[PDB]
Amino acid sequence: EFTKEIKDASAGLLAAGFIAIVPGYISRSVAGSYDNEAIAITLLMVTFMFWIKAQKTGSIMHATCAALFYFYMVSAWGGYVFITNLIPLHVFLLILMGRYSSKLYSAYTTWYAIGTVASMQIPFVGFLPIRSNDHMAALGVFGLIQIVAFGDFVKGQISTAKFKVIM
Amino acid sequence: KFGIKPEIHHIFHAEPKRVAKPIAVIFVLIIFITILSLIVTWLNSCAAAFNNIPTGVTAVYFLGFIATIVGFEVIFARYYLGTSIFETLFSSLYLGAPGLLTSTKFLRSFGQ
Amino acid sequence: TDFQETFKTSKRAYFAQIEKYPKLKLIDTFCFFLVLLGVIQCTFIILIRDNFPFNAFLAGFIICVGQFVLLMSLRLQLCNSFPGISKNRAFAEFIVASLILHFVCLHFIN
Amino acid sequence: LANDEYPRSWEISNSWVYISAICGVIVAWIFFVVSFVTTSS
Amino acid sequence: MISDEQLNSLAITFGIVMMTLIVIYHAVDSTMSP
Ligand SMILES: *[C@@H]1O[C@H](CO)[C@@H](O[C@@H]2O[C@H](CO)[C@@H](O[C@@H]3O[C@H](CO[C@H]4O[C@H](CO)[C@@H](O)[C@H](O[C@H]5O[C@H](CO)[C@@H](O)[C@H](O)[C@@H]5O)[C@@H]4O)[C@@H](O)[C@H](O[C@H]4O[C@H](CO)[C@@H](O)[C@H](O)[C@@H]4O[C@H]4O[C@H](CO)[C@@H](O)[C@H](O)[C@@H]4O[C@H]4O[C@H](CO)[C@@H](O)[C@H](O)[C@@H]4O)[C@@H]3O)[C@H](O)[C@H]2NC(C)=O)[C@H](O)[C@H]1NC(C)=O
Ligand SMILES: CCCCC/C=C\C/C=C\CCCCCCCC(=O)O[C@H](COC(=O)CCCCCCCCCCCCCCC)COP(=O)([O-])OCC[N+](C)(C)C
Ligand SMILES: CCCCC/C=C\C/C=C\CCCCCCCC(=O)O[C@H](COC(=O)CCCCCCCCCCCCCCC)COP(=O)([O-])OCC[N+](C)(C)C
Repeated sequence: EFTKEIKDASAGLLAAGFIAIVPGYISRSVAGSYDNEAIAITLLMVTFMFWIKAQKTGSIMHATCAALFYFYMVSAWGGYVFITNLIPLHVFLLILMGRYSSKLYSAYTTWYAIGTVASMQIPFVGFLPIRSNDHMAALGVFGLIQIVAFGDFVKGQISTAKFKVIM
Repeated sequence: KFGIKPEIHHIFHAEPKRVAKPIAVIFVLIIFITILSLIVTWLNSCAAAFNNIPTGVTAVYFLGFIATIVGFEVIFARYYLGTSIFETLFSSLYLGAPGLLTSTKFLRSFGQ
Repeated sequence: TDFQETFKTSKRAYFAQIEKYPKLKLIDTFCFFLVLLGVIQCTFIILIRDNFPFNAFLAGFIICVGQFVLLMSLRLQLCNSFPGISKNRAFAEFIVASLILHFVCLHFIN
Repeated sequence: LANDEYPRSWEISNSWVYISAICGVIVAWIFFVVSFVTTSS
Repeated sequence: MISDEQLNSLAITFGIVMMTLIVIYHAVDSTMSP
């Protein structure tokens, strides 16, 4: 489904056929292996699939069920931190390139809202996403996405010669 | 060696103080005055009032819609006081299955 | 370069944009009083010196920040609609997102 | 202590502000959805 | 129960049937799509 969101589905079946039997994932996915990365990658790919599917169309629902599988990815594995430094790294690279839209706001800001009020309920991860140095990229991009939203309101309303002296 | 030994009583940790209570009462009715300011701003004063009410045969899907929206907050409000996660989960299942059909025929009935 | 044209001009565009569409009035005044509840809780944490539960503060605070977030994410879909998403599908997703945020914030208040 | 066997949020004198504000956002949300549906744009 | 060489033949024949019908799907898709 992820590669179906990147290209046509005929590349999705190649990616599924690759990751079904690849030796890099079958190492940590052997038959007797209850070692907590058996459930991690099957939530990394559902998380990323609903994130890309939420950022294409700008839907609120796909970015809330991206955050439910983000929460259920936090409940499982301790390398959830990767996601909360990759989805903000994606959105931020969407800001520097000038590819901001209302879809990118309307996806990211509800991903951060639901996914950060929800991942705080696991007792191993307490108020750490408020005061850890690795969850600050998400609160930083959640910070400046407001400024790009309001600035994006004033750029499309005042003329270009006064708009060039703003950014 | 043998003989009597001095006692030990395990001096406990101190708990941080809670709050002065009428300060908390003051902020409770400040938030009450703010929410009542919101409702009194909505209903008549800013004229964002009830322009249309579907009094036809699609009124029952509107009352079903209010039954779902108020119903999930009744379920969550019961979950706030006791009421373990499984009985809440079957409660919102038994509301969410008939309730999603009568909250979608309504939004099919209104194209705005 | 005093930016006197900015606040007056955007004041005319926004302040003209409010009463032409009756639903954006609901959205932005409800956003404004959400900002007032965030300010009231923040000055409660300033007025006394402790944040003693600290899950109650982030419960009552992240419900207001998150609800403001979902309201802006609906106003952006009513002002200029997204391609694959209708205006009625713009609203049910707000309802589902708001009910999920209300559940997690009533779980996090304990 | 279990997660249930804690001092409750309505019991504690400090958390009345946040219960009142969460209840305010919820009731104002219910009048927001009923007022939003029943208005005409 | 199945042996280990017979499981090796089963795993390899699922891999070969898998990649074969993937290539057939990609050929039929790439030829007959606008
Ligand atoms: C990871 O695992 C680790 C290993 O399993 C674990 O580490 C261990 O943790 C425990 C728990 O804290 C440690 O026990 C404490 O150790 C203290 C160290 O004191 C040193 O220095 C003192 C002089 O400054 C020495 O007296 C002391 O003991 C020596 O003498 C003993 C008798 O002669 C002898 O057996 C020893 O081998 C050693 O030679 C040591 O060298 C120690 O001070 C402390 O004792 C107090 O607490 C005990 C109960 O916890 C009481 O039984 C004891 O009598 C002392 O009580 C005082 O404190 C209580 C409250 O804490 C009060 O209720 C008492 O009334 C009393 O209070 C008096 O003193 C207070 C000042 O301290 C004062 O405020 C009061 O008013 C009153 O005057 C205890 O034994 C242990 O040492 C650690 N071991 C190692 C190897 O590190 C670690 O905890 C684990 N990690 C986690 C996260 O759990
Ligand atoms: C529009 C529809 C909206 C419906 C909303 C429904 C869900 C919202 C989505 C996400 C919410 C996230 C918050 C988690 C709440 C549950 C915690 C709980 O249940 O444990 C709580 C205790 O907490 C905890 O220790 C933390 C436990 C963390 C749970 C870890 C499991 C996650 C993985 C589950 C997936 C399993 C496979 C399923 C595959 C799909 C028990 O509570 P209790 O039984 O004591 O109840 C009494 C309620 N007092 C106490 C408030 C009165
Ligand atoms: C999502 C699709 C899933 C795709 C495949 C998934 C997993 C396959 C991977 C590994 C499988 C290897 C098997 C290891 C165990 C060895 C046992 C063995 O080999 O049995 C062999 C024989 O078997 C067979 O003739 C197989 C028979 C036909 C198989 C039919 C497929 C089952 C599906 C039916 C479901 C229909 C319902 C439809 C619902 C919609 C004998 O063994 P025995 O001597 O121990 O019997 C004990 C000795 N008696 C004989 C005396 C009892």
